[PDB]
Amino acid sequence: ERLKVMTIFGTRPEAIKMAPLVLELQKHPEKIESIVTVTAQHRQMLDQVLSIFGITPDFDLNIMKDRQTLIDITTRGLEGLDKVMKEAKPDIVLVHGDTTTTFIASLAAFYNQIPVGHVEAGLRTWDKYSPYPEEMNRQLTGVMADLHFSPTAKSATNLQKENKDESRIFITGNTAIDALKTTVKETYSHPVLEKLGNNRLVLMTAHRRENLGEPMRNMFRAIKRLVDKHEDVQVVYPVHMNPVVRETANDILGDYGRIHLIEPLDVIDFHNVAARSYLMLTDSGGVQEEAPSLGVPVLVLRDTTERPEGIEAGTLKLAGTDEETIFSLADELLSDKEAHDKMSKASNPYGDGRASERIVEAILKHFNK
Amino acid sequence: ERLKVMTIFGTRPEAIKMAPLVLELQKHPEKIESIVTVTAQHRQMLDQVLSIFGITPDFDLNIMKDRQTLIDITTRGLEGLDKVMKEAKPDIVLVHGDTTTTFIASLAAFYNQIPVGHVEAGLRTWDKYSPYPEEMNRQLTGVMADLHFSPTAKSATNLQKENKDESRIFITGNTAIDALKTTVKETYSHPVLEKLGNNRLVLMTAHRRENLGEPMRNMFRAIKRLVDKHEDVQVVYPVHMNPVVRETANDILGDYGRIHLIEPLDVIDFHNVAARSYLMLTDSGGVQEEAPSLGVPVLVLRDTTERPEGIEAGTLKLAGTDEETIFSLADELLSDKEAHDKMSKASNPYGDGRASERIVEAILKHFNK
Ligand SMILES: CNS(=O)(=O)c1cnn(-c2ccccc2)c1C
Ligand SMILES: CNS(=O)(=O)c1cnn(-c2ccccc2)c1C
Repeated sequence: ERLKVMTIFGTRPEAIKMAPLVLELQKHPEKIESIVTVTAQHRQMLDQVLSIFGITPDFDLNIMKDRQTLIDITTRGLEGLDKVMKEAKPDIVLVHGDTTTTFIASLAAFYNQIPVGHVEAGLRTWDKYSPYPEEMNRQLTGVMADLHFSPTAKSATNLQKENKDESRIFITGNTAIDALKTTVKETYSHPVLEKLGNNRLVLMTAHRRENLGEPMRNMFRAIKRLVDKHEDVQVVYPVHMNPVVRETANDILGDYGRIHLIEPLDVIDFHNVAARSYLMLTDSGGVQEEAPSLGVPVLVLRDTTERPEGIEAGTLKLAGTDEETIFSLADELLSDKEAHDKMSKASNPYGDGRASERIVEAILKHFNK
Repeated sequence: ERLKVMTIFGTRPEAIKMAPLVLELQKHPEKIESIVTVTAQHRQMLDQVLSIFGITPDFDLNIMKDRQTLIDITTRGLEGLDKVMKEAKPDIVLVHGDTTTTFIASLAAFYNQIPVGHVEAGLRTWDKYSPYPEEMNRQLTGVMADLHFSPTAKSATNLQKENKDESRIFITGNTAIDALKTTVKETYSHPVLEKLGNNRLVLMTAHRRENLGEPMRNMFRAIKRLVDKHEDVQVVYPVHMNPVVRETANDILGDYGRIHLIEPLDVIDFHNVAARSYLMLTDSGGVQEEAPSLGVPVLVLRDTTERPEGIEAGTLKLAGTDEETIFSLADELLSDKEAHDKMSKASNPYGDGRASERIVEAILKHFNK
């Protein structure tokens, strides 16, 4: 008699994070009945991802979060998920991250005396109101969880500090990394990629509120100096621009066709483009965790990092927001094939692409299957 | 402009445990606006206890429990508690113990950024299905609470180990002890006491489910021998009759006129009868923590205890479930005034009647009032 594992997809960014885990569950059809519940409001991108991974949802709930109060989401989500669990009778419910839906998915499981496995567990701020409600959500979910799937030792330590049972805490790595063997296809085309030759690609992303104004100008001025010094380098900046910010770009960069400002990429095209990049400049937390597993050095357009383990492993370097520092560090890595290759080969500490395997193994052990 | 302090009374037993806190809040009318919110379905006795304490609720919600599901109580409760907290806008909400109402009151407060003071905090079995849902409710309430008022070091230590802010963890004692200053009258009449006259009362309490079978039969054989060896003793067992008991009773206890099986007592009657008791035989945690403040030696009808502090202080002794140890220990206390008086004058480690004082002092300091 098969172990019934229900996986919740509660938000769009969970598609990439939970689809690899479902794919791994679907590799044990003899021991495991994989049941997929989607509750996310926005479906186009998620549905795109589930299809790439050959996943068909067993339950679709519409839980609205457009101008909706926590109270309404909490009560209507609790009802909705409780019904799904009374019907499908899972042996375990797997929930991701710090969302209100993960909290109520766990509470509904508890209210049916069904075990919960918490994917991406142990992130702590220790500030109940920052973020709000996310910190409290991950604590609430933490007390209800039977199994904790921590992406890093620090997250596992946080959970140990709360006197959680060590035998129920697993350092798995980050499941998003696991997606890459599915999403990244050797036979992949993009306009931006055609324009690039055997030319070295610098992929740059900045979307942080704090990088508006001078920091963007410093970035653009640094990029100008880089493409002038390195003639075999093209730069890709997928962002959407205000006209006046466009004029600023054009004024600094000119129109010499080796810097491509393009519209923001979907996750799939991003993965595939990042995978063919020589260097990355980012202010994104997630790129810091993911892009190194593609063998891409990551320079972080910030003064401080919330990813200390990437720094330590040498997968990441801080570039700050000063023109000089951004130019200095990018130039080092584009000049010295040795120092690029080094960061390119450093092991990603946020995982090795087997987080889903470790989660499934931990579940089978726990249930004596 | 006064600190607005909302105390929640979600159930009839909480009445006794929270009324003294309210009395204490009402002694600071310059600094504190005491708001009392009652959410229980059954109010008769709650109102009785409220009346004795001189407390008038400000808010009355009817959260129906009888034949209601966890989900229904959870959604309706959360809606009604949110509404009342937007209506009153208190600076802090006080909640007791491990009820579902405490949990949802804490969530409603969190969803309005209102601080939670958790009365009777830190009790742990670490088994999420025993008791269900009480263990998880107090764990859930615990992550959401700003101030924790633990009856004992043991419960305070459980919170410390969960990495709670030591500055928010207070060992206050048990507020139920506080209640006795008010509920126990110098003079009191009740059938039990009329029929007692100048006889020594042994007062027995036993849950019927956990003492079902050989235990109760053993307690019956033992109390029978007690009255056989002591002509001046009456045994009173408040129990909800069922021809099971009747047959068990009449079979062992007989009709010699000094063992009375009576209908369960309301808390005020109980306190006032226990306050006139020579000895208590009990399996009640509350009786273990409260009765000793009345100077009553307490024998615990259990082979195992989760209240070791009372054992060590000398206010409690483990009597077991077997006839011979129950008899032997009660017989002793009835046959040796010294042994009785020793247990009777032993200091109650669960509190000194000033728990409410300590709770209010903590609130005031926390708000720098
Ligand atoms: C939406 N703009 S974009 O084209 O720069 C893009 C697409 N996916 N990502 C991304 C990939 C992994 C982790 C976090 C984020 C970015 C930064
Ligand atoms: C319901 N049966 S009864 O009459 O023996 C009774 C009344 N109040 N109590 C009681 C008193 C304090 C703490 C806990 C429980 C009992 C055990």
